[PDB]
Amino acid sequence: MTLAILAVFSVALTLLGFVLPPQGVKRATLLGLALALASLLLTWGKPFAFGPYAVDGVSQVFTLLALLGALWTVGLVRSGRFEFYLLVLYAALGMHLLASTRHLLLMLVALEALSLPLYALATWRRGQGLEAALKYFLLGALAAAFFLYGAALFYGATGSLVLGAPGEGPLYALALGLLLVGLGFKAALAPFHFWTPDVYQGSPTPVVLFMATSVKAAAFAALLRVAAPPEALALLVALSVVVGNLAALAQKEAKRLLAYSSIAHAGYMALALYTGNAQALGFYLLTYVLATGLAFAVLSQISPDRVPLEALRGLYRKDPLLGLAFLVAMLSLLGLPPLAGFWGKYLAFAEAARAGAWGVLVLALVTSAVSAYYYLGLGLAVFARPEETPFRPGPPWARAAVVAAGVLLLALGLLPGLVLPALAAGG
Amino acid sequence: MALLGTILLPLLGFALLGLFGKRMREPLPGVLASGLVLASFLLGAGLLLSGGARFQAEWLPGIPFSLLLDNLSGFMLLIVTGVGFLIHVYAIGYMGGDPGYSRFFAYFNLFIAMMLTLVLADSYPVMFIGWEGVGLASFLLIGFWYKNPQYADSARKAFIVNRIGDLGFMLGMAILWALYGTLSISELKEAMEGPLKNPDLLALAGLLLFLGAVGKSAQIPLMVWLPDAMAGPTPVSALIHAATMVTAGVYLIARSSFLYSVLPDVSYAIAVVGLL
Amino acid sequence: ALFYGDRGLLSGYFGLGGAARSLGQGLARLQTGYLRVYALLFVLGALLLLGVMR
Amino acid sequence: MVVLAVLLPVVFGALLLLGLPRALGVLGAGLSFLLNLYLFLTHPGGVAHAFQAPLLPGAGVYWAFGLDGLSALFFLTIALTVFLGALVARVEGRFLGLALLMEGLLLGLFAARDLLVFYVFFEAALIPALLMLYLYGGEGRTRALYTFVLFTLVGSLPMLAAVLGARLLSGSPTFLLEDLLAHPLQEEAAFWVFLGFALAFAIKTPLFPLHAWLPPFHQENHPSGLADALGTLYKVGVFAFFRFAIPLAPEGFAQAQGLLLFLAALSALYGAWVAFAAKDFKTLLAYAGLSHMGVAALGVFSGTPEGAMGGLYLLAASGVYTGGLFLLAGRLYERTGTLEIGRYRGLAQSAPGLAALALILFLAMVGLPGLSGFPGEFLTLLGAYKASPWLAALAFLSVIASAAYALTAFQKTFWEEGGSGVKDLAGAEWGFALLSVLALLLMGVFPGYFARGLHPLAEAFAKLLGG
Ligand SMILES: CCCCCCCCCCCO[C@@H]1O[C@H](CO)[C@@H](O[C@H]2O[C@H](CO)[C@@H](O)[C@H](O)[C@H]2O)[C@H](O)[C@H]1O
Repeated sequence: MTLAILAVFSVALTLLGFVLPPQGVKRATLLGLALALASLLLTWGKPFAFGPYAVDGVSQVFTLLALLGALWTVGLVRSGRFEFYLLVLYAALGMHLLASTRHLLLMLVALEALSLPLYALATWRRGQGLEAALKYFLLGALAAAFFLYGAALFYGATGSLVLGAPGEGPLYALALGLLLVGLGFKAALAPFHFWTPDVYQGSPTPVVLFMATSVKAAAFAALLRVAAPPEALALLVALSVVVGNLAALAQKEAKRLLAYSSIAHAGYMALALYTGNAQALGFYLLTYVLATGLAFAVLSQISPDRVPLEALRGLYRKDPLLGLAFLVAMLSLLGLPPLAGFWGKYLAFAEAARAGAWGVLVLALVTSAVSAYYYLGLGLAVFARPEETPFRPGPPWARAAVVAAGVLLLALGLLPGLVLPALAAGG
Repeated sequence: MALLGTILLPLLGFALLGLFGKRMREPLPGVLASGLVLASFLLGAGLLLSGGARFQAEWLPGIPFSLLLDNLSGFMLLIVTGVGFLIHVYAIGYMGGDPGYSRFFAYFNLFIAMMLTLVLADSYPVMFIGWEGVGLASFLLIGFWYKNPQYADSARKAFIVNRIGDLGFMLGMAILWALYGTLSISELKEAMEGPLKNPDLLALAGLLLFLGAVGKSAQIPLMVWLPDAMAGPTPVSALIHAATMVTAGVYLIARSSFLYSVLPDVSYAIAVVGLL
Repeated sequence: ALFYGDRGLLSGYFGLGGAARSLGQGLARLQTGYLRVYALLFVLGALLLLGVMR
Repeated sequence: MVVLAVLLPVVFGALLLLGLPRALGVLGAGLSFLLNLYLFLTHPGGVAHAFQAPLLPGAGVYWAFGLDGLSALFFLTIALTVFLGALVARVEGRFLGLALLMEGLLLGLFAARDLLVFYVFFEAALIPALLMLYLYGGEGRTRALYTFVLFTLVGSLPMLAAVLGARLLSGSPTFLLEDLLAHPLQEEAAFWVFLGFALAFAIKTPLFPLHAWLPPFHQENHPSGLADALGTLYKVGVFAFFRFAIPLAPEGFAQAQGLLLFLAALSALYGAWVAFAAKDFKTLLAYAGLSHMGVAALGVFSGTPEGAMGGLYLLAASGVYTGGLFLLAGRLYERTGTLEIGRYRGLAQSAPGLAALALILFLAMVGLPGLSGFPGEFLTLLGAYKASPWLAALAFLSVIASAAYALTAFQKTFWEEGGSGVKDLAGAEWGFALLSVLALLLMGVFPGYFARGLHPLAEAFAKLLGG
């Protein structure tokens, strides 16, 4: 069991870290995350259902990606406070739980499980980081409230707290909306997205990597479990796409622009929800976690506290492979062939049109074309003349990370018939 | 094939003076030029004396490549190649000590070849290779001494004002295709035996054909280009004004006689513009 | 005349560009940094999504 | 066979990007040229060398390739044009690799036997296009780039809505062109799909209000203008209409057709008209291209096998002499230093029969019979007059403007008063001249052989608009 590995490592490391040096604890959390991940790969196509806990294809893929985000984020954070790894383990397990049940209340517990330690991880103790933590926490707790009242109304309109319960009339709908509020907030869909820019700009960069990838992943995994209605789906989409890209235009800072980018991207991902294909969504999030993870690793190698866009410029001269991998990431996030990001976007759009949501789809496509403004403004900016810019040219660790994960992108752009065959049930 | 010889001779010849040309001493390009014109006049008049000649070959589908040498064509061929020949041999003299001997006579052979392609043609598009070709060769020759701004604009005006009429040629050419679907002067004549069809439209086609002729033979309103064609060397003016070019203006009417003879309205306008 | 006209056409397309720029920095101006504002826009939003479905 | 020919510039280009040097990639463009030419003189019918492989199946997406009469002609055209660009070059910052990459991308673009792969290549080719624009020249590189890129993509991404609808609303199993055609859309579905194809194809044609990206693009590329030639080979709009937009949603094409003929016509006239005012070879050639595409699109839009064949042919052959004029503009740029037409007047007598080469090209452009432009222009006229005579005439108030800009520019660049002097012709530039003029003369004198394969496609995809 993956849950077993995560539980064991977390509880153990809590007290073991008193007897272990911080670095040794990093080795620990790394090994544990890796073992959870490996356990996942070895049971690919097991479906293991326990109590409310249920590991199927969705749980597998989305916790694979989430664990990948935990792994990468832990890699970069040598800073010695063993809790600043522990909490990442806590969050990781929590995200797994979130992706692994249809039980509304366990889901709530999982949401708190992952989002409580993140409020703490927003602390590089920077005055701006504290602001981020505060916003994230207040808005978070309110969203929590809405999700809970939604669960109580779900249990209202049906005898269960489990999603998959048959479902009434009005009260059922009201319940689903009240759930979509909290879940949507957690995936940064409009109009529940406000926290994202402030939190991404405010939090320490590697932490932000962890958020924008793992959190979003688990969030969408949990969204697949909801019976999300066409109307609400349309609203969330249109708003998230528009606000995402358009606001992203006005951004002069890197991290914040990437936050807005993530809002638009959540918008695109929600299209898969129209059919709730999950094979599409899985693929899309594979490409997204890869490219975003890359982008944030690169943005880490510049500055943790904050990065202006000018800093990106000249990156190629400094490190050729980070320049190239960053460009590739920008193109895959653009959804431009032949890159995996294009296949993800296509696979979501495909479900939108299959569902027959045409106006929404087109809108998404138009503003997606708009998004080519800012994705290029980074990837190209790689080749510009360097402004005096901070750069710590990374360990073999991070260079091979960004490079490999980057190569994976166009690897799956050429051959999506590699990974796509089974992002499904595992066959 | 031999009929095509008459055209190819002042071209296989022309190309040598452009490709090489300066590789030769300065009685020579005139001798080659006039020699090919000599044995175009000659070895085309043999064909005329043999009764006539033909050529039909591969081109765009439905619009074949046809040269007809009959009496009306032979007459023009003899005028063009004969008078042209004399003017060539003269040009050997009047052009002397002038660099671009090769340029001059290459352009001359080009001109002759184009004019022959014009008169020896059984389909309007090949005739059009003729028209645009002769206009082009006129342009090259009018602006022969190119180092002059005036003697460049001269040729510019030539190949523009002429193209105004060439446009009419094209239009009428398309009308006589939507209508009949042959675009070959012979079968376009043989299909115009009978009641005709849409005589108003046919009149339009003939009228645009005429508005084509106007430019090439410098009739009004396109009169204005010809006086400025004086710019090039004198024997160029001789060829353009007498043995070639403007002759095609009349010749097009003469071939398209089957078309104009059934047009009371249009022929009237043609005669009036002629007199004016 | 038509050349400079065409220049004006391209200019107008750029105008659309600036329209998206304007709208964009208008939507990004919605985030003041004030948490109370975020809460207001939030509750408002929830009311909106809820208003759409049933 | 086909995939080899599509990949050959791609690998050679890739071997060039990192590997270097130029020559090994120039003989790469030569190898692609000889291969594509060999491919032109061989194939019997429409299928030719088929290719089918799974890509995303379950999505309906397959790697599908093959050579119509059309595809073969374009493989020849493109291979030739790019090869000429390669041996002439004088760019050769070793991004001739980017050039070959874009070549392979375009070759795939025309060999594409299924819709989604076509889309893939259509957008993928944008990558080299945008790169060699950014990192290889121009003061206004960035604005030209974001304009070009945003334009093509704002047209493009909503086409994806249509390419999906093309298959989904028709109940077609896969994205294969044949299958998609075997399942017709109904009205107000065919309307929308055709429209979605049509914005992306008109903007990439380009048609009148949608052409504004074209002049900035052609100015800011490297002054030699290899990227300009390839940009002109990326002008695949008309072809895209003919092969894809029209047959898949003809019911809609019927409604749009008047407007399309209109925009094509006035695009031709307008383009050639403002082409006069251009004070640099880049802008001039750009608007000239707008004119030509106006004509081509007019040819296709007419229905009429004649007009369609003419338009496709015109596109094909205009690739060569437009690309050639671009390259030559670059070659007199390199020896002078500016693409300004006015400065450095008389070049003839300083230069050899370079005047001859440039003039031959300009005459091909204005469409002098015996040169490549005229056959296509002419068949186009033939078909247009059938469709709408008045727009045929309006659009053909063009040849006047063409002679105008071409001869004005030629005179002021070559014919007038002697300047400083120049180089004569390079050993490469001679291959350029010879091969080029050979091509122009062959396609202008034997438009019979080229476009034989265009015939069946023309009349069949004309009867498509019939019963
Ligand atoms: C299949 C084989 C193909 C054959 C077709 C080739 C024909 C090409 C000829 C085109 C025009 O050629 C023309 O003659 C020559 C050739 O260098 C050039 O002229 C130059 O050399 C000549 C030679 O006497 C000098 O007198 C002259 O001052 C100089 O301008 C001129 O620039 C050009 O405009």
